[PDB]
Amino acid sequence: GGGEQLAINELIS
Amino acid sequence: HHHMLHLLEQIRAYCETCWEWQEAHNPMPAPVEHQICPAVCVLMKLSFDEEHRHAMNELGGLQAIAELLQVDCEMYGLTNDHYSITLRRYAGMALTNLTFGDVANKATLCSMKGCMRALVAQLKSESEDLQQVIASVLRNLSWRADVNSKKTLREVGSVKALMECALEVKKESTLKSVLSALWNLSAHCTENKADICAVDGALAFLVGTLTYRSQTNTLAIIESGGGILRNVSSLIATNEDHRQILRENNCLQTLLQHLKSHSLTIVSNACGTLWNLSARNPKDQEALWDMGAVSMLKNLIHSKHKMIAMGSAAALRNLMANRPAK
Repeated sequence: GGGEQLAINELIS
Repeated sequence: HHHMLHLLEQIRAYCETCWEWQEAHNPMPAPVEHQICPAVCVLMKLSFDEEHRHAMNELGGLQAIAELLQVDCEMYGLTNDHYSITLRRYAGMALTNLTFGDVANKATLCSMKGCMRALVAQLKSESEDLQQVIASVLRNLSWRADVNSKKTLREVGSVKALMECALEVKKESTLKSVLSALWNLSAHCTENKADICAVDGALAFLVGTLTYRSQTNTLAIIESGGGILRNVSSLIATNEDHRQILRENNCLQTLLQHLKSHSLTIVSNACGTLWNLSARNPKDQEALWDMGAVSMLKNLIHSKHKMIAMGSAAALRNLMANRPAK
């Protein structure tokens, strides 16, 4: 499955 | 703690002002005028730390933040103004963090139908950054969803909305988040698999992800796209129209090539898809024989990886029975 994650990928670069 | 209570009281106060306006409809409340975006911004930041989340939960952070997101969406709709997009992004990011590993919060947020509808509606925003945030929330909510959450996620049309969103995304990062959510949802029930299959051009898109060329040099899209395909292939197996779409995009050929991958997830996904598609279809059974699938799956039966050994053995056994003439 895709699992779960914190919003770490949505942090602005 | 003290600052956290202050920020949540600010957000609750704003929500209450907005509900007062909604019922009375006295000028329309604007988030800029109440400095709401800086408030959710800080709460978004703090929600990355486990101990701050603990305090945030005791102060009803999930309710305040979800309710803020909901009310802004109901008030302004799909707007493009920077302030509202940013507000919704931060709020959704905080909701992502507050639902991470939290059984109660996942189920609670799903039971909030008004907020769930608002979230799903945001997938058609022309802000992909916003789309990415919404998909991340839905990813967490669909991970180990209880019976009630599974029903809610289905009823608010989250599966169809995410699949339609995926066809339109221009950015890899948005697509990662979208496909991860769909990967979770595609395992929920048959209805969710059917909804993916019923979206126009979705199956062809999914086969397309199997040969995706990441420029961030990741395998994320191949893994998740192949994961979704593996889940829905049990429905494809009994549908000749769906099998044909897969045939036209050289799906079986790619799945065999996937058995050579160094990523165990890709091999596992390929083994599961071939397991489903090797059943009850002489045409595809023959094609798998002609491509040398028997010997290729023979290498993977003694694998130390559980799903690879099981999937490859299940597929091989379907091929060993139903032998085409030499």
